[PDB]
Amino acid sequence: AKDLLHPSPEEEKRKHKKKRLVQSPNSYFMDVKCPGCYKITTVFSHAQTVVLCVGCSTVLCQPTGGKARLTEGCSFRRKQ
Amino acid sequence: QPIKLARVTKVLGRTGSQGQCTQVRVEFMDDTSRSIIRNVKGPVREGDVLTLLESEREARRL
Amino acid sequence: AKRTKKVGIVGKYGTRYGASLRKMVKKIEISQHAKYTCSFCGKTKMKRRAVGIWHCGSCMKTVAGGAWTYNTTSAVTVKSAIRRLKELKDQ
Amino acid sequence: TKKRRNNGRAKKGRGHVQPIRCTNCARCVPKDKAIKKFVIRNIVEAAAVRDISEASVFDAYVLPKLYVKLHYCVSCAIHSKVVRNRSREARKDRTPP
Amino acid sequence: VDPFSKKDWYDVKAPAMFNIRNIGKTLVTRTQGTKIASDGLKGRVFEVSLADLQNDEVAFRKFKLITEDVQGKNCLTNFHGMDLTRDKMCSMVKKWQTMIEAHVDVKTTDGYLLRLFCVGFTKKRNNQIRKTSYAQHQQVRQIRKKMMEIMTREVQTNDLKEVVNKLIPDSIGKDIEKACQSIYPLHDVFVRKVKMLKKPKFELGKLMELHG
Amino acid sequence: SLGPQVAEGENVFGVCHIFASFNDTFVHVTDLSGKETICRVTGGMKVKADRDESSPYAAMLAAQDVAQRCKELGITALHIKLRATGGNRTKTPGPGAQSALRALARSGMKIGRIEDVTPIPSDSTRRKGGRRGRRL
Amino acid sequence: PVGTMPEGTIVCCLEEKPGDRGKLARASGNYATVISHNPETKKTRVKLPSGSKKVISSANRAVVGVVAGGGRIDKPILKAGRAYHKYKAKRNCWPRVRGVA
Amino acid sequence: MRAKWRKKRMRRLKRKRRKMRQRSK
RNA sequence: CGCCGCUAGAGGUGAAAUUCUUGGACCGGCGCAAGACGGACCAGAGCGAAAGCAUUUGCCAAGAAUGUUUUCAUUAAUCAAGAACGAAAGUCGGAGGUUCGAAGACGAUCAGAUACCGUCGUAGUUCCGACCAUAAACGAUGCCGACCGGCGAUGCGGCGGCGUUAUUCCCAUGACCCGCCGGGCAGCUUCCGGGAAACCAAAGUCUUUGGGUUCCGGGGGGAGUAUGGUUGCAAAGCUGAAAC
RNA sequence: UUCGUUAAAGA
Ligand SMILES: [Mg+2]
Ligand SMILES: [Mg+2]
Ligand SMILES: [Mg+2]
Ligand SMILES: [Mg+2]
Ligand SMILES: [Mg+2]
Ligand SMILES: [Mg+2]
Ligand SMILES: [Mg+2]
Ligand SMILES: [Mg+2]
Ligand SMILES: [Mg+2]
Ligand SMILES: [Mg+2]
Ligand SMILES: [Mg+2]
Ligand SMILES: [Mg+2]
Ligand SMILES: [Mg+2]
Ligand SMILES: [Mg+2]
Ligand SMILES: [Mg+2]
Ligand SMILES: [Mg+2]
Ligand SMILES: [Mg+2]
Ligand SMILES: [Mg+2]
Ligand SMILES: [Zn+2]
Ligand SMILES: [Zn+2]
Repeated sequence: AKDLLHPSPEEEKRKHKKKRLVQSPNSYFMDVKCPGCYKITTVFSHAQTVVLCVGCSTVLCQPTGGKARLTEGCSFRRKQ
Repeated sequence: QPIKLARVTKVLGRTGSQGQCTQVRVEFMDDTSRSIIRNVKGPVREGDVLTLLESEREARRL
Repeated sequence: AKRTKKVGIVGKYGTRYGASLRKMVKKIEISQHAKYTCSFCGKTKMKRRAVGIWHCGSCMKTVAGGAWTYNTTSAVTVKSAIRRLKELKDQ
Repeated sequence: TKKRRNNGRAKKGRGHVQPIRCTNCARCVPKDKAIKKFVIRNIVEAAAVRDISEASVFDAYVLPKLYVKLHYCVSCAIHSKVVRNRSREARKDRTPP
Repeated sequence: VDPFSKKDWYDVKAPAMFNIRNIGKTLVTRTQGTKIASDGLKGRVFEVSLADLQNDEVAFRKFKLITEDVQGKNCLTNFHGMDLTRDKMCSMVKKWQTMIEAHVDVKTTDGYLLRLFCVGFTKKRNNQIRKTSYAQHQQVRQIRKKMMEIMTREVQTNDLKEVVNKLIPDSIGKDIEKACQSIYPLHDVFVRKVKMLKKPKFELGKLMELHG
Repeated sequence: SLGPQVAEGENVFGVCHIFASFNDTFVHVTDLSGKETICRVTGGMKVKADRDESSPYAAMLAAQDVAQRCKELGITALHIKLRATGGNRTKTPGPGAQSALRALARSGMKIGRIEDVTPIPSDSTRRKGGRRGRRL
Repeated sequence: PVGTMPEGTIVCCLEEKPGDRGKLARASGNYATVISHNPETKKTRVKLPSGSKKVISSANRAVVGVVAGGGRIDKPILKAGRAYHKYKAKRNCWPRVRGVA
Repeated sequence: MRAKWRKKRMRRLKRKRRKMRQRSK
């Protein structure tokens, strides 16, 4: 007799992405503050391609299976 | 071609198709305390001085 | 229409000189009567001259090829070995 | 019926195992089926160790070994006292001490 | 007949700075007729282990010698190769490890060219539960390239003196162990075999330079 | 004859190859080079019977004969190289060498280090037996 | 010349003695294998199409490659007519009558 | 008698009867 | 096979012999040529649709899985006919031939062997081209989808953990430890249930009998046989009775 | 190391 209607949020986080009820995505959108002059660039979390800044022409996110690894540790926020 | 003598220290067990020989790890009197295992048929106790015609062999146990 | 089903080009001979011999001559007759793609002009005008000699129709560049094909597999192996011994440590 | 679940060997994911020759009878058996042990023997019998140590040039500065991949088959190992028969409840066991 | 009463004895002189030069004594038939006494002695070889050349080092890592010439009842030898013993090579081959191999040809400073090998066994770490200890095989290919690359720039510009002075304390194995820990902690990397396959010239002057 | 060395105290070395097989046992004394054979006595040279030439008794008699010839020719120490029929046959040595080492260590012949230089193939070449191999 | 090429160089139309303008390995689809050079006593082994390993000089020349026209004996002559034209082209080597007959 | 060698001897008998048919069509 | 040294035996067996040997076999040291083979590392491990696949490096395309707030929008599952691969053996050409070795010739043991044992050795076993399409081709277990206990591990990704060890140093990858997720080869217990039982997390959700679909069994022999048809150079393969 | 075979029922 498990409470399937009102489960635990820790259980819903530990379950698989599509196997659970709401099928919420594990991805997010992060705001990388580029150290060039001022720019704050929105970027997808599981970035599949390179990200070039339009101001300083530097690589923001490296292409990596899983989620994109970063450069020197610029800050980012979780906006949902 | 030496012929040496040896007194029995311990008795391991009996061996043979008839169960007649006795595997005896005897000792060496004329030298230091070294170890060879000899097949002796007939009755034997601990302390029986044995006539060895060849001190080069070594019998195995099972 | 497909008029012959097994003899192919060898039907010009007929009933003579054995099924196995005709089958073994069939492949090399197709090889000597098929036009080959020229590696120089890019066309398919390799016309068969006498044995050992191949001749492309356009640009008249005569090449010394195999006896029945344009390139022998042994000849390709020899050419690969010659270029390997060429670029192997500069002689 | 099937006597075992493993069907003798350990081929479960693949479909072919290259055979390796036996030692006694020299029969090609797949290596997941043949009795493949690793014997570690001192090259000198334990009663001759003292003799070679007394008659050695060095004062106990060498101790050689002998490592042999012993490779029997199940037809000769039962005859040669390795893989003796067991019970139905005893076939679910591991390596002996 | 008694040919051993007629046979002569030449003692063997090792090349310089192992620690010593005495090796042993060999039999010579005699000098008689066409067969000179220095005929087979130019072609004789030796396969001698350690603990009598390097003053109580490890007993394995044997050495292959070849007698270059003879000089006054003293047959002088020279380096020909380096092997390891069969028991040590067959030991440290565990059923639950990975054995990474390498081999490369290289030319020395002078006209000597040699084919040198390399063996490396993977290591179980301390406080490890997983008994497998394998790799993803891309690290294995990378470390084969790495151990093929390191020996090239050691034995590129180094002749027999420096390569013997490196193969006595196993400085190549310690250098591979130092440059190895970033990829995987591999256990007891050795060279296990090296042989001479190209010899340019006799060069008794270079042999005297090898002496000192 | 005095031999190679005068005023003894330094060991004169020789390589002793022991080729142990299931049907015969070889003991062989060479110098450190590997060419000049000093002494060579097999099992059949000491035992008349063909079935008993693989015996440890045959190995001990051949070893005593070899050790006597080596004491007469004047060598002291032996580096022992043990080998067997290791090409495609059993890589383990026969029963003769286990007592032949004792017979060398008994009558002189100071033993140096012993190595198992056995001819081991790379990758298990074709075996003499066949598909189902030796039977009975 | 064979002293320039490395070992294993597949060549054809080589020379026995240096200066006879090509003698060995001249038929269609045949070659030789150059091996075993020598610094002193300038000689070179060549594997011939017959399988013989002939030691020759190191100054004689050889065209690199195989002779074109390889596989000429792959086709059966398949009738007496093509054999008649072949031997009429070559030479009168064809009164081939059985010696028992 | 094994089923293997029974099938092989019936195969040989089939070959013999086929050669009999080819001999006397 | 070429050299060097010693010497009377060296193979092979339960035992001997067939074989080689004072013309130097066997044995040890050096080198040369040939072809096959990739051990130990190699595991109830991995990949491939199966058959199968294990020395190093480079090139060529292909793919499972995973990470995918990416794209199209039912494109899907199984399959009569048909088609592509398909171990070994065998067949037809070209190259070569080290070991083993169908047949074969001998040497042995037995009443008898032409067999198991030993010596030699042909086709073959090796490579590149064509054919045959069979096996205990086995998980003796069709494919796709869903559900129904647990435990400890393993292979591959992904994620989380001021833990440890690795460069020069905060900044990224490497190796070890704990947990989760997806699909994969598996292991142990169980009264989940099945079945004649062996046993099985599938061989369960089956008289409380129905998710979709394909091929096959109707007592045992005759018999996968004859006659047909069809494919193959051939051996043979596919389909396939009846009388009794 | 060699050592083959003993009809049919009838409890
Ligand atoms: Mg049964
Ligand atoms: Mg299979
Ligand atoms: Mg004729
Ligand atoms: Mg005629
Ligand atoms: Mg007439
Ligand atoms: Mg003779
Ligand atoms: Mg030899
Ligand atoms: Mg095949
Ligand atoms: Mg022909
Ligand atoms: Mg053929
Ligand atoms: Mg036979
Ligand atoms: Mg044979
Ligand atoms: Mg035939
Ligand atoms: Mg079938
Ligand atoms: Mg199916
Ligand atoms: Mg992981
Ligand atoms: Mg990473
Ligand atoms: Mg009878
Ligand atoms: Zn053209
Ligand atoms: Zn066996």
